[PDB]
Amino acid sequence: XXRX
Amino acid sequence: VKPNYALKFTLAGHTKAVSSVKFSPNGEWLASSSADKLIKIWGAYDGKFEKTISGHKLGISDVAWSSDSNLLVSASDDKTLKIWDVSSGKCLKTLKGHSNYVFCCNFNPQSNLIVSGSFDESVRIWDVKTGKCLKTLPAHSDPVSAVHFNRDGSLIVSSSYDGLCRIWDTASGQCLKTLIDNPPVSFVKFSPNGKYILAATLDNTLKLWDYSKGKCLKTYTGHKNEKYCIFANFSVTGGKWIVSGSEDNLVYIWNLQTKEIVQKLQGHTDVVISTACHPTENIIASAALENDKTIKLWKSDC
Repeated sequence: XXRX
Repeated sequence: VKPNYALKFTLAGHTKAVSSVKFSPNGEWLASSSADKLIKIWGAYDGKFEKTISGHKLGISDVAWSSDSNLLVSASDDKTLKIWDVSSGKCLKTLKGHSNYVFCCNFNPQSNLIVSGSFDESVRIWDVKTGKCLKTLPAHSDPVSAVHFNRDGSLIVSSSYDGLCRIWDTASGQCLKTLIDNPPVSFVKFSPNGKYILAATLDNTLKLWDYSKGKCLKTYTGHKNEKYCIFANFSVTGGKWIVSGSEDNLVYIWNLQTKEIVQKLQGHTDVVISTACHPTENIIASAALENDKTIKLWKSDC
């Protein structure tokens, strides 16, 4: 991954 | 006056972008999570790969240590969190309840509760020993980008793309305060004394908030941050700094009091998504994205  | 961080180790091993770095409280290791579905443990002092922790079915956006450094928790797109035994490497519990990507996570200082934040916009509070969801908070009207407990575990701060930070009562679930312009908040955490909260927004700005007086005391700028939920840090071991990743590939260090940039760490070849400060030594670990895929360890005299 989300954050990526 | 100014720190002098210098490159010591580049740690390689993750095959996709690194999502977050966290030094264990006992100062010995560093844990990293990554889009490659893996948690990796490294030596804090030597930069040596210790082990890989796997089991998640999709990527991992966050990882956090328990207070005695015995446990990890990880937040995955597979809609779950996992509690890991750091020594055995094995998955102790799987926390199921979220209805979408799990994005952020943390233990309370006591480390018998876990807080999580999700793209289903809830903040959940889990019992570490049984694995049950004790509370679900409909916390935001946008995905939750950070959760954090305070020095005594009584408070939880959370932030969101909706532009608000919200402080919660761990025990009741009640919302205690809300900080408000209002650009997306990509990260928040309490200061170590728990009196202020540090908030990152997607308008290239870190703000330091007096939590109780609900007002903004200091703002730090100069870095690039418009897309990613980048981790920010209080550095307390030497000089008192604000530390943070940046979308121009640098690590930024600010003087907490004067708001001036005191150092920029060059070396990464992609967005620095995550930085972390060592418990006792003047050491910063930084991690970068798909074009880099490495964690770097830097050390300073102050």
